[PDB]
Amino acid sequence: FLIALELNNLTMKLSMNKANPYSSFSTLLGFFPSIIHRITPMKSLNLSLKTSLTL
Amino acid sequence: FHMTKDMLPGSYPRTPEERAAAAKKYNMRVEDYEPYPDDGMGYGDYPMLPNRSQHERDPWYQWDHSELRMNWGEPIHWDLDMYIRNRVDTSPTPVSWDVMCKHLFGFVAFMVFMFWVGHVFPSYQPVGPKQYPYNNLYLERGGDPTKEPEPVVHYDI
Amino acid sequence: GAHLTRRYLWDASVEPDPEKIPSFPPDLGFPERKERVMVATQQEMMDAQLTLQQRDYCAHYLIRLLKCKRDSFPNFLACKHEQHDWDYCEHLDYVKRMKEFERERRLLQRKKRRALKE
Amino acid sequence: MLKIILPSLMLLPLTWLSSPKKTWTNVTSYSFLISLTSLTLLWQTDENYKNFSNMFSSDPLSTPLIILTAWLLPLMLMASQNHLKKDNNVLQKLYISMLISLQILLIMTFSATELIMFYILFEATLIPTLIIITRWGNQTERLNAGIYFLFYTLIGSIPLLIALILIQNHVGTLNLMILSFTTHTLDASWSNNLLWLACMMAFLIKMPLYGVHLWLPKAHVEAPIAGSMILAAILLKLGSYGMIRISIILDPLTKYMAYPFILLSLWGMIMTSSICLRQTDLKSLIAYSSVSHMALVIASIMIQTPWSFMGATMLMIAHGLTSSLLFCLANSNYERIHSRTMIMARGLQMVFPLMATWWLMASLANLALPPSINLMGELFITMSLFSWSNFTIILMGINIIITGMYSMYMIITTQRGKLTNHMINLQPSHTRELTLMALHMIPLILLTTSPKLITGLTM
Amino acid sequence: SDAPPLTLDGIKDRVLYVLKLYDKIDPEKLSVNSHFMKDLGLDSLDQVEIIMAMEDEFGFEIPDIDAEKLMCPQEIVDYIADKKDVYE
Amino acid sequence: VHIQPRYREFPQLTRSQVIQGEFLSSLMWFWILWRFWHDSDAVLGHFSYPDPSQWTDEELGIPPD
Amino acid sequence: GKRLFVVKPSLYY
Amino acid sequence: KMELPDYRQWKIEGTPLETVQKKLAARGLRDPWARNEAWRYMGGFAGNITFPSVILKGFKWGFAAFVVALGAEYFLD
Amino acid sequence: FENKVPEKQKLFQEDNGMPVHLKGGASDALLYRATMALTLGGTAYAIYLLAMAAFPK
Amino acid sequence: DSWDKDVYPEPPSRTPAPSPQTSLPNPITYLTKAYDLVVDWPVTLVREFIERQHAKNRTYYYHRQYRRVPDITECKEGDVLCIYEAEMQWRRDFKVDQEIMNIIQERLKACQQREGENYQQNCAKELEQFTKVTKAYQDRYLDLGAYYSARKCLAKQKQRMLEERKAARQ
Amino acid sequence: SKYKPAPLATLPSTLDPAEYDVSPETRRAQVERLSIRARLKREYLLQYNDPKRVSHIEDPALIRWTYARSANIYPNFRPTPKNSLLGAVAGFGPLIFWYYVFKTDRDRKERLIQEGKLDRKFNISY
Amino acid sequence: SGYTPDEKLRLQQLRELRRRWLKDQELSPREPVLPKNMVFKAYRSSLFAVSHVLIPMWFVHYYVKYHMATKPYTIVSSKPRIFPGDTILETGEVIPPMRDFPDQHH
Amino acid sequence: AFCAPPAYLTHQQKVLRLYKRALRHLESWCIHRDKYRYFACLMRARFEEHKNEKDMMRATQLLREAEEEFWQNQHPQPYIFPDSPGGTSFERYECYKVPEWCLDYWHPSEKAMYPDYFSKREQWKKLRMESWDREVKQLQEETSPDGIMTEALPPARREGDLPPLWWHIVTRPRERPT
Ligand SMILES: CCCCCCCCCCCCCCCCCC(=O)OC[C@H](COP(=O)([O-])OCC[N+](C)(C)C)OC(=O)CCCCCCCCCCCCCCCCC
Ligand SMILES: CCCCCCCCCCCCCCCCCC(=O)OC[C@H](COP(=O)(O)OCCN)OC(=O)CCCCCCCCCCCCCCCCC
Repeated sequence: FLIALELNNLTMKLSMNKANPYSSFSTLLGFFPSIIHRITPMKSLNLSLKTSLTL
Repeated sequence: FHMTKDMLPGSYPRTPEERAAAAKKYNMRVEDYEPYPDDGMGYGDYPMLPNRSQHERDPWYQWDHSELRMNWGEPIHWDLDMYIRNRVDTSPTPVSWDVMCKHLFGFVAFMVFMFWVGHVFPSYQPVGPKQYPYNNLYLERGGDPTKEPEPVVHYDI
Repeated sequence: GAHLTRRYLWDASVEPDPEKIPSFPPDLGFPERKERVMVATQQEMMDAQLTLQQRDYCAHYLIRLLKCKRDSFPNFLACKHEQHDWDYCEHLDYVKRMKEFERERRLLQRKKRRALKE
Repeated sequence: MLKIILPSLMLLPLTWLSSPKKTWTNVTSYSFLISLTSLTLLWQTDENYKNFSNMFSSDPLSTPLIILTAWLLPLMLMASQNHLKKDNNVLQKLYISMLISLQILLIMTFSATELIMFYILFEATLIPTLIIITRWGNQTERLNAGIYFLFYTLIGSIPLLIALILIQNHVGTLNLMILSFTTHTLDASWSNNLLWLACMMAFLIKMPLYGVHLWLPKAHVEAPIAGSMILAAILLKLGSYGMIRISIILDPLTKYMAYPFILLSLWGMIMTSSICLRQTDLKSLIAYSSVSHMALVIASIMIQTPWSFMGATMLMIAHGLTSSLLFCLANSNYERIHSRTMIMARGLQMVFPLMATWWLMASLANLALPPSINLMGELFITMSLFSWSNFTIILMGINIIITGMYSMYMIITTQRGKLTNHMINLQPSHTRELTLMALHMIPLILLTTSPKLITGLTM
Repeated sequence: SDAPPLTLDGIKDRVLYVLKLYDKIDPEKLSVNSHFMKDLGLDSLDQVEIIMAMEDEFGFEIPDIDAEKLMCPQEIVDYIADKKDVYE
Repeated sequence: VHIQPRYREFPQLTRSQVIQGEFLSSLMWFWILWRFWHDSDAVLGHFSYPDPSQWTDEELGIPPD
Repeated sequence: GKRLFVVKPSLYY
Repeated sequence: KMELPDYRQWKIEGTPLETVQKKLAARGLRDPWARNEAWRYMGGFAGNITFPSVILKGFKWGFAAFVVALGAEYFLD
Repeated sequence: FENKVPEKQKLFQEDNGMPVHLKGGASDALLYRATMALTLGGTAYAIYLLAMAAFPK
Repeated sequence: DSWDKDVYPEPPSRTPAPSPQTSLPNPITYLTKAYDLVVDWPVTLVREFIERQHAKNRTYYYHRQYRRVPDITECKEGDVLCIYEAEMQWRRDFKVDQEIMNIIQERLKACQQREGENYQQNCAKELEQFTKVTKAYQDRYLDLGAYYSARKCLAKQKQRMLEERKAARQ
Repeated sequence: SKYKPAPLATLPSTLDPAEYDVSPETRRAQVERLSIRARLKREYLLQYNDPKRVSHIEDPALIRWTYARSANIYPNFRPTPKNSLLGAVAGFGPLIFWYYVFKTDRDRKERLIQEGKLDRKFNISY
Repeated sequence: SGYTPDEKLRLQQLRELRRRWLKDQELSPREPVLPKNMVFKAYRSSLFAVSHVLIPMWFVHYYVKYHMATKPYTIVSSKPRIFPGDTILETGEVIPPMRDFPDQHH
Repeated sequence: AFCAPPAYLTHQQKVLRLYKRALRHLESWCIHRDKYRYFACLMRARFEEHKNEKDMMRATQLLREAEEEFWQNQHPQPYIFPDSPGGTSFERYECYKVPEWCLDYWHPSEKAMYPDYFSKREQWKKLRMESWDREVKQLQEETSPDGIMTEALPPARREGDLPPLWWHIVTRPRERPT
């Protein structure tokens, strides 16, 4: 509670900080939704159409 | 209907006249029209539209097919049933794809390695085993009443 | 605690793992060690339906706590004294286990001292 | 069985002597009466199979197929009586005659005690479904699709015939019960392997097994609605019934000859479900789903386990009902939009709430929702396949995941989403087709309530 | 109950309120049809900030093409009324 | 029930919401201090974990040397 | 007041 | 109808917006949206909300009920 | 080992009012918070221990 | 009750006497007395009305029995008449054995639910009975196939006798 | 410190280098692209807003896409070494692999049943 | 740039026809042309309890006694807890008490 | 949404779009209002001090550099309005915006439930027929024989005329239909 309170006070403080990969990783959900939900359906549907049906 | 073979899709274009006819059929400019390479996969004269999903299209524009975000009469991608908004997205991300792969794989490998570290270095309390009576509950765990077990004897301390 | 630090940093020969407890015979150092005794028996434990995890040496305090609950089912804030009694018996059992651990740790240190003296 | 066969035969003079304004009503009512009459075969108080005559018998496996056919015929007339309003009276009566003739020949097929009679009625059912798919199909390649269907079935059925007269010469009578009692163990030679393949490949063709299944999707695209019903709900199940009846005299060499077709069926259901994911045509997508379910039926019958036989029987009945229902929904959309493209009509949940409810219930039956007979059959096939080999569960898991995926993709892209507002020709609903949807779903609910009727031979 | 409907008079009053609170536009020369460059002396960046303030005030955004077409509060009012379907 | 919308000042606070909110908050705090007064086993327990180092060799039963 | 007509499909059938 | 407040009441003094304004005037810039954004720091919204004032809300009434309950328990026993 | 002092210097003449002992970003703020919580937390532990020694069991 | 303890055994219930130490009333007892008076009495009244209507119109039905035809071991091969009779007898005995296994499984489930946490000790005889009938069922009926038959069961039993006879040689 | 795109994370249209080095040829190319887009939009809008229309608007793009994805593949297919190798492996390799794993699993099971080291606990209904 | 005069005149005409269409979306006061309360405790919470609770209670209690207890192993329950000092209602013996509890520290 | 995009985006349009997007991402980062106002004034000062550029090749280079900086410093989860695309409430009532042509397919009982509204609807349909014929003639006249063509549409150029293709704009369903 106290660490997050201090950090929220820092966000209240008038200064912009450089974004870091830790906060990017946390905000983008660990990159699991983007990475997995793009690489698994694309390979699955590409394998389906370009191998099973067509080929 | 009134659909005939001349504007229905056909064979792979060879001559520049046939390429221009295919572009006119598909409602594209001659320079913009580009068929799939002639490797015999059945693509024919169907154009190689850029492999971008329908999320790239302008969402504020009043598209003719609003769910598909496409107009009427423009050529359809070969993989529209992949690239609809309910499916695979190719949208630009705020961080690079290789960066996301590296960070996710590094996090997973780091957690696996520290779980192995904690497994080979377990944490416990400075205690002995749990004390149980009656030969460590021989009869109640389903032991044979006829067969007498080894006497597990416990002592005070 | 500090036992983990002494095991994983200083030395593992004198700091024991919790699986080979005891690793020494009970007669070693105790000239007459008496057997442990409990109040409850198998018949009343089976009648009152204690689970196999809780059939330890505080079963009788557990039986009084359960009898308290079953008799005074209304006003569930009334079983506090025998709840504390069962908790204190669990404390006695837990510090007995700590006594066992500390004893065999010092016995391992004594064995190392014997090896060095040899 | 004659008390069901004769009035179904007398339906043809009813059709050809009815008034033009009373033909559909009379034939639908009397075919419902035929179904009610055919319901009397469920009076089975003991294991003695109802051998009514020297050429006709009823069986715990044959009875659900006969009842399904007799129930489907009035539903066939209901579905096909809307796209024949702009048509000649003699051609309408001819189409009704084709459906009635199919229904008659299928009852005799499932009730036949003789495998030669079974083959004769097999090709007798092959003929009028060809006539239907070729004459009353819509666009051009109905003819070529019928050519695939006919000649796949014929090249399958010919070695079955050769093996049938060979078995008759070796044994003496070819009667099913006599073969079942005086079954002889084969000595496992290459000639016996060829005999097994000859008597198996007909049903393998008309299941359809993977690789030889090319006739089915274009046939279901190109057929009318009654043709889609007859194939996807009766004829594949006829192939499986023939497989079950012929497999009893093929011990012991089926235990090692079953190896390639089990693998073909498992990989075939996975790849056809992947096609259903990447498929742009609704009727062909339902056809490939039918291919996957019949691949499961092949896997159960070839592993030849009593749970596998029960699971095959419930998958037969459940898949026939739900495939006819799915084809009815696709046909209703097709008569609305004059197109079969899956992506053209999207927001039909808006305009048709009750039809979208029927869509959802049909797809839930398709993806094996409990406690329906679909998941009962699928789960018992899964348990028997895991008994046969523990590693089949991966193939089962992939197939089930993709099955749920294509069913829910169907619902999402055909009902949910923004409505295509350019589609002015959206009539609200027909009481006829809604009645058809209810008459498809309600027997599924009843068979879910009582699954003991469709157990089969084993248990 | 909740979310009271918008009015033409309310939309006009709110956009005039925002433009009055903006400093470079003195409120006495401000009118409902005063042009941003012709008789208000603003530029494209000032129009951009005005548009984002109207978006923040009304809770919905204006797309970029329509936003750069809107050039005085009269069609600002007209665009908001059209998008929220405010007819009276 | 219904209240008037106001443009940029503080809304009018009905008595029901403020009294019920402070009642719920005060009920929570009263419950916390009541349990903390009667059964304060959230801190240290009431069990006083012994120090194993001061345990003697005689009661631990190790042989002397 | 101010009741507005709501657009619905033909649910009568 | 919904009457509007008088925009001229939206002054700027006693506000972090003048903190920003002084910081900008030190650099040499002017912020024209200060009067538009000044309504969030005036009137009923003018007050520094603190975490003790959020968590400890109703704590004195809870303490009053607690000591009354202790007095009742002591009088009963 | 390159020269990054002159870029680090201009991260120290910001006239934002942030003091010199917190001007290094957020990391020194967390170090400030941790040392402020642990000298005091140590101090309360020391005073408690001196009191425990002063009042024996 | 149409069931009997000879084939559905059940130990007698040993409920304890209530000993209310507290002075508060028991809402469970109050609610069950009220529930009895408001629900159980009209339900049992209409049930006695229905049962007296049953007694006014009482009918009887009988359990069918089949005599023992000679087994398939004395049936000549190819003579489909006696083979069919023995096959129907075998199918009936198969169904009877299936319901026997169902009875044993229900008994085991009842034992486990009744004993609760003492099921490891008190259900030893029930688990032993289940194991014995399981071993007998596996030895007589397993691995027959989908087309199980009296001939297949006889072949399996003959193979088992030959292998146990060869094991009995040494 | 540069954004690296992907086929699944494409490069932004505001970040591509092909736009800042723009040419009159590219500008006019976009001009006729807008002209064709406007012509198609005008045709669809006329057909959409015609009140005499009593049917759905047929889409030549949908018809062409469906025929290209359904019926043109075998007329436009030519056997190459590459697609023959790909079809052979995609039609046989999974079958051979699953055959091998099933045969070893079933051989292990049958041998264990035969020589007795696999005990069936309560497998009575298989 | 701003609105071209072609679009500026078009939009005001489209907006003007939009107000007319939205005004016509209103309803006249006759729309639509369609073809013992006591208190909550005395009435509203009373008939619901005697119809949606009491009547289904009778049907359920009919089922769970004359169609469930008549079946062999439908309703099976674990044995109740038996402590020392208790008396069995069914059989009638008293369970003997425990031993002396040698430790009485707390 | 109500204006069709042109063939290409001009440099001024791209600069204004980048300015608006940068300010939106600035407020998403800043959260607090005074901090956002300060840094928005700073960004406006940056744009103003790069405004007076005459080379225009360096201006395109500055635009490219600013786009690279924006893409590096953008918020991973920027603030989106609920009605904006990608928002929480976007396309929420598309399940309720039923098109106006089902009212033709309504039953005569439901016709009689709303008499005055359907009379107004028939009046609108008659006006639609006449205006459709007139606007087909107008759009045929207005189309250039050859040359550049945009997606914009002409207005009505005489009294008693309606603008061409007005039906799907005028009779579009309400954004809050229920
Ligand atoms: C639909 C699938 C089509 C392809 C596969 C067809 C089946 C393949 C396996 C069976 C062999 C062929 C059919 C034989 C039918 C009779 C079998 C039988 O009775 O076996 C026992 C008999 C043996 O009789 P027997 O068992 O009495 O032998 C006497 C044995 N002693 C002396 C020890 C007692 O087998 C045969 O006679 C088989 C000979 C077949 C020769 C002709 C084959 C022609 C080609 C067939 C396929 C053509 C269509 C496909 C073409 C390609 C298309 C892409
Ligand atoms: C045989 C092959 C058939 C092939 C297809 C035939 C199509 C035409 C059908 C024509 C009519 C024939 C219907 C046949 C089944 C009728 C159902 C029926 O009455 O079953 C008997 C059953 C009582 O049987 P019983 O012996 O008690 O059950 C086994 C217990 N030992 O009775 C009952 O239990 C009462 C049933 C009616 C009461 C209403 C039941 C409502 C069920 C709601 C289910 C909700 C969940 C559904 C989930 C679906 C998921 C997709």
